[PDB]
Amino acid sequence: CYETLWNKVSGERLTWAASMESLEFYFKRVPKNKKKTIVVLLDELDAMVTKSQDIMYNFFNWTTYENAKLIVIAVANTMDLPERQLGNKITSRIGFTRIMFTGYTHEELKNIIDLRLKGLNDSFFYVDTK
Amino acid sequence: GFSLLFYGVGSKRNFLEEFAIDYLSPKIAYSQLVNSIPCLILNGYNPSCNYRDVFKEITDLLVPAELTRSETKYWGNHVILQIQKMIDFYKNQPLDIKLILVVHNLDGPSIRKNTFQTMLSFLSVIRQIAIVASTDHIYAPLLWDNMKAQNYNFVFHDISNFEPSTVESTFQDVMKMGKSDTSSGAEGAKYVLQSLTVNSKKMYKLLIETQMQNMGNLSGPKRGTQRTGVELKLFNHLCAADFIASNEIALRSMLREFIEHKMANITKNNSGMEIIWVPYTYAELEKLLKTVLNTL
Repeated sequence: CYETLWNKVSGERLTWAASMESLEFYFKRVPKNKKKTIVVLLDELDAMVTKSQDIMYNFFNWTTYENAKLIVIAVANTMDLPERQLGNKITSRIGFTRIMFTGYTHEELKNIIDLRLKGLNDSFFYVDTK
Repeated sequence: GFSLLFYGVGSKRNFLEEFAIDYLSPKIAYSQLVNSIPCLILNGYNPSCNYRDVFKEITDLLVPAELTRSETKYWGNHVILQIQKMIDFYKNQPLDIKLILVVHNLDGPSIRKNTFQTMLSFLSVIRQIAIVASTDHIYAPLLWDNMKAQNYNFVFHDISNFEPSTVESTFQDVMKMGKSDTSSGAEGAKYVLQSLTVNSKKMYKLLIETQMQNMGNLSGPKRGTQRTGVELKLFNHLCAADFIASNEIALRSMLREFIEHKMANITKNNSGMEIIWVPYTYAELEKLLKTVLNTL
C-alpha cells in the first residue's frame, strides 16, 4: 500500500519502508501552503491487518497531525474491527466517524430491479423473421 | 593445569568471589612479570543464562582468529568449531594464564543442559585459562560422561559453612514452598522493577499492556514471542504521546538496560521490521501488572 500511495502523489518509485518515512515526513512537516488535499479510499481493510495493526494504525494516525490534509474513508465487513485490533484508548483518541450499512428489504430490492428495467419493459420491437 | 571443583552444604558465592578476585589474580599478575588478569564471573543460579552471549564475551576478551570458509562446513555449528580451532592454536603459545573464569552454580536450572556442558568441557582443555566452579545438587556427578571427566580434569574440594544463601534464593518465590516454576525466571523481573526509576516503569507498563492486548486478540498458557510483539516505530509513537520519551535516541538508550537483564528482546522479521517482545506467560504478565505496577 505505502509505495502505491507515494507513487500516486510524487511520481517516485521507492521501497515500502522508505515510502513509509517519506509519507510520514510529507504529512507531518510540509507546510499547508504547499500541499493539496488527498482522499484515500482504503478498501477491504480486513485483508491488510492480518499479522499486525501497523498499516491501520499509521493510516488512521496520519489524520491526527495538524499540517496534514488527509481524508481517509475505510470500508470493512465487521463493525467493531478497530476495537478488536488497536485498543479502546487509541480509538477514543483518534475519534473517527462510524456508519453501518444494513441489508436490503423486499421492497427496496424490487425497486432496484424495476428501476434497472424502465425503457425496455412494455415496449415495441421490430423483429426480422428470417 | 587442573580445575578446582568446590562442593558442600551452604553458599559458596562469597568464598569463590573472594578467592578468585582478591587473591588469585594479583598473585598471578605479579608471578608473570602491567595490569591484572581479567575475571569473567558467570552467574549460574540465573535461569536466563545463554552460552551464545558467554562465547561472545569470551571472543571479545581473547580475540580469537576468524573462521575460513573451508572450515565452516555444511551448516555446521559456529561455536564448537571455533573452540576447536582455538584449542589447536593454543597448543604452541607459552604457558601463561590469561583469563580466569568463575562458574557459581555448575548445575543450575539452565546451565546443566548438554550443549552448555559440552562447550564448557571443550573450553577447559585450553591450558591458558583457569576454571573455578562449584555445585549444589547431590546427583551432580551423574551429569558428567566418561569423556567430559577426561578433559575437565577435575580436582574435588569440600567446603561446608552452612551459609544462608540469600542471593541464590531470589529468582524463586520462597513463600510458596519453592514450587514456583524455577525455569521461568519471572521473579527476577519483579525484583528488578522494585528498584527502578519512575519513567522506565511506565514504559514497561505500556509495553506489557500492548503485548497482552496482542496476545489476547491473536490466540491461555501460551508464551509470548515475536509473533505477539510491538513494532519499534509504533512503540515510539505510542510512548512519545505520553511524555515518556522524546525521540528514538532516549528510547534506545533506556531499552538497553532492559535488554541486558534478559527482560526484553529485539529482533527482525522477514519484512525487515523491528519487533520488541517479552518472553513471559500471560498469567505471569497479569500478575506482574497487578502486584507491582498497578499503583506506580
